[PDB]
Amino acid sequence: RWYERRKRALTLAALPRERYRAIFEPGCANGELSADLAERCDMLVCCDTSTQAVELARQRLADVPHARVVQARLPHQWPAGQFDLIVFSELYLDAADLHRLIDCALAALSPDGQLLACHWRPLNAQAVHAILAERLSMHRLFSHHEQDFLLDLWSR
Repeated sequence: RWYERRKRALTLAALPRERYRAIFEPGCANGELSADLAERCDMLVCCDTSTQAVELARQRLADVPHARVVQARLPHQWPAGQFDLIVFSELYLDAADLHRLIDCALAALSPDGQLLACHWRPLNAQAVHAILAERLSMHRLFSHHEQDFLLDLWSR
């Protein structure tokens, strides 16, 4: 598990700011990252379609009273809120779907919001990050692309 452990150590260290008001992830499946983000913000929220991931996140995130877990039928159906950090980690299914997430991301970002993107690579992870690069029109502050995974931070 060394590799997975390093990808997380690297992900959390990639963040410029020590703490964040509101963090949000369009996914609850990445359970240990969520744990670790929790200790870096005043408010964590994760939203997922799958009811299994939601139920799990609900447990993993019990002794963490400032986290909140939401379920939605559609991936472009986000909760209310304005977030200064949005995190993208689980490879959706083609360019249009991804554009819609970025759209929701753009609406919800605080005037100084950052966006963190991190994917293993088995549309692939390389196109995911290229599409991000091209659509967000934000400064790329951090960037590490290796054979196993890609990692990027955008800011304003």
